[PDB]
Amino acid sequence: CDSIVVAYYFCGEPIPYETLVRGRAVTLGQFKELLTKKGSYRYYFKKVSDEFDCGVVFEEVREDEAILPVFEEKIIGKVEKVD
Ligand SMILES: [Hg+2]
Ligand SMILES: [Hg+2]
Repeated sequence: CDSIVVAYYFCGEPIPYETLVRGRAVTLGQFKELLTKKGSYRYYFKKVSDEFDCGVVFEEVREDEAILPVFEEKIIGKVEKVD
């Protein structure tokens, strides 16, 4: 009964998908469970980072056990297909 807002941009599509997810943290594996289609993707998430000239970078996450970065109180991902 406690939550973070997860939203991702999927394989190009410019309107993103948003949805509520339960529990103070989210991991890449939890995130991967939201995806509707199967296959091989790379996963990037918006994240603030002081060593880049305009603040943000999209961090790649590979391991399901990882905690996903948070940005402006949301989780924001780009999901990209390995062509
Ligand atoms: Hg609770
Ligand atoms: Hg796709």
